[PDB]
Amino acid sequence: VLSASDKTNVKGVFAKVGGSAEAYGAETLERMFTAYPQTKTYFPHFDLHHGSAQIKAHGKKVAAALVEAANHIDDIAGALSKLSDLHAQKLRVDPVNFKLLGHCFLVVVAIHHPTLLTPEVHASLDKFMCAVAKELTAKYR
Amino acid sequence: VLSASDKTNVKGVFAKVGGSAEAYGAETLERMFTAYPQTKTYFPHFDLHHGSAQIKAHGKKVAAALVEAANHIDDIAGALSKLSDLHAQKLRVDPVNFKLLGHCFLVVVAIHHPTLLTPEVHASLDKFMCAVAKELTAKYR
Amino acid sequence: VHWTAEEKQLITGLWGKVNVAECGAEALARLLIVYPWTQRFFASFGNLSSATAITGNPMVRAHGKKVLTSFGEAVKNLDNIKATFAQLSELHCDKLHVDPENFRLLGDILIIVLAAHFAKDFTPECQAAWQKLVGAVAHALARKYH
Amino acid sequence: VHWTAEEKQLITGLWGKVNVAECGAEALARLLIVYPWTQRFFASFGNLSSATAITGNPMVRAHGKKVLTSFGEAVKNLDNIKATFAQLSELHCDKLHVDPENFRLLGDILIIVLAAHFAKDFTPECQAAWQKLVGAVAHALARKYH
Ligand code: HEM
Ligand code: HEM
Ligand code: HEM
Ligand code: HEM
Repeated sequence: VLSASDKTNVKGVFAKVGGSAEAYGAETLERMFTAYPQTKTYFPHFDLHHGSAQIKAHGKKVAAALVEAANHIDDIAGALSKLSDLHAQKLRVDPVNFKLLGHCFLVVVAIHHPTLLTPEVHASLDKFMCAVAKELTAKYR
Repeated sequence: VLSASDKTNVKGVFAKVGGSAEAYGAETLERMFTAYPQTKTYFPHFDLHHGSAQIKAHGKKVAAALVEAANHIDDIAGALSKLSDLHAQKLRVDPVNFKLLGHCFLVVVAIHHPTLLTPEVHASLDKFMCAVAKELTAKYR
Repeated sequence: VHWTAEEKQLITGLWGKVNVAECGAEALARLLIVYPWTQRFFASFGNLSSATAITGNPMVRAHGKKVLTSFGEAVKNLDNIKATFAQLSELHCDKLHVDPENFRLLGDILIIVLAAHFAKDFTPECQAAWQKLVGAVAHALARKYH
Repeated sequence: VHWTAEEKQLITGLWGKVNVAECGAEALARLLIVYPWTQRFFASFGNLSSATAITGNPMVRAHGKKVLTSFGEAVKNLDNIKATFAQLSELHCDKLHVDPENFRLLGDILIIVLAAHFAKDFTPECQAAWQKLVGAVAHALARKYH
């Protein structure tokens, strides 16, 4: 789980992210649909075109959810309860797609905040997004 | 994490395992060193010969630890505290070796208790051994 | 994969007593229930709401035979697995897009059905023989990715 | 892996501004600290107790260049990666026995060092171009497993 110092880091970036998390939300999503096009399968109902307001809108929601989880960081589970079910019972997203998503967010925070993304913070934000990944898939294991 | 019904299952086998868990402990270990010989690297100090009292002794300890975790199943973390550090700080066992170990235990419980290993229990005992795996590697993430 | 003789013996001989209809169905059923995100791919099989509904579902129980039959085919041309699955590569890679991890999962599960079925006759070296086969088969599906 | 032209351009052109000494060291340093079970393999590098000790360790910082240099070599013969790493396959598979997952981890990490380094110039399609390369290189190491 999260260390007391992990959380220092996790939160820090998210503030150093701030309200910018609308654009990062999309940028990560687009990076997923480009670098990992087999992810496109899950949004057949979307216009998966660059900039498409769908991926932009969906973007905000995604970061916003992370924003919300790194605030209730002592209780990520309950902060993402409603999503855990959707992502496992309706959607059935393969566990491995979560690895990919986190990866692209780290790429996003690196590009925009490289003088913050130090190995120690690299670790923490992985460890965070691993446990964000885990609780969204609780209906598998 | 573990469901209240998961635990019904987890515990059940372990009783239906019982004191037999000395021999199962070895059988799983040997199945790891045969089916996955790249695991042998971690015990260069051992005689990794079939039946070798080393792998037999080490066997008991391993199951015994699982035995103990599925008893303190509400608090596996603290039940395996002392091992988490050893397996990450001295030993540095690759996370993927844990997948393999659990797999061979399931093979072991299947061979010996197939009319107990029903898909539902297959699930539960995976989910258990996943969270046994997780807390032993807490110093990574 | 450089095969051993005892491995071919072990694979073909344990393959002997395999009832692919059951094993195959049970193998898929276990894939469907233990890793339930796999059911996404069989939305065309209909009722998979419950463990009970999955484990007698004619399509699961029918498809299960199909997939295991296919495993058999590898057991015949062990040295030529690359091409036995070549096409079902495109099926699983270009059309269906299943993440290759699933091929091990369904292959790890297979090892358990085998184990419950043949009990002590499933020795650790047999288990290891079948471990390679399954590992070989999943590369052969995967082959058409990278 | 059927390469695209824009991909080769993207790979070779971003490879242009790469300083392998730094990137390589930083890349390994991040592998050593983020996935600390990798340090097991570099017990011969001495002091890796702390994140601080790892990120200036001459051997890490020296070895880091070595490994990235090797990445470069792929960037040259992109169509011939299978054989560029053929030998370092045996190194990593028969001698060292590193689980191939690590090759992606160290390859996933590489993508992040690249990203922090070249900022907006690291567009999602570039990221994707480099994603394949890294994915290709890890198969090429792995090739001598199954
Ligand atoms: C940390 C990881 C993730 C977070 C924080 C996240 C967040 C969200 C949120 C907040 C929603 C609700 C949007 C709505 O109300 O419609 C959602 C929906 C969704 N997510 Fe994710 N998600 C994550 C991972 C994934 C991954 C890996 C996939 C892979 C395909 C995925 C696919 C979807 C889909 C398909 C929807 C439904 C949207 C629709 O069809 O309208 N998510 N996600
Ligand atoms: C559920 C998984 C596991 C359990 C319950 C478990 C249990 C144990 C226990 C109880 C010990 C202490 C024995 C002692 O006091 O010396 C131990 C030690 C050890 N375990 Fe594990 N273990 C697990 C997974 C692994 C894996 C995957 C490896 C892979 C190589 C591993 C390698 C070792 C080693 C090398 C030792 C030290 C023994 C020695 O050198 O004397 N363990 N394990
Ligand atoms: C690991 C070994 C596997 C083998 C040997 C295998 C083999 C096959 C075979 C022989 C077919 C039938 C093709 C036909 O009837 O023309 C098939 C269909 C299919 N397989 Fe697989 N498969 C494997 C793993 C997987 C996995 C892991 C998934 C998904 C998670 C998957 C999804 C499918 C789907 C969706 C179909 C089509 C179902 C249908 O016809 O309605 N397979 N597979
Ligand atoms: C993914 C791409 C990787 C590449 C391209 C790569 C490449 C190389 C190269 C070029 C060498 C130097 C051989 C020599 O100097 O003669 C080397 C050495 C080594 N690599 Fe890797 N490597 C990779 C991943 C890994 C990973 C993931 C691990 C361990 C987790 C690993 C462990 C080692 C070790 C232990 C050595 C020997 C260190 C020494 O010389 O003291 N490598 N690698």
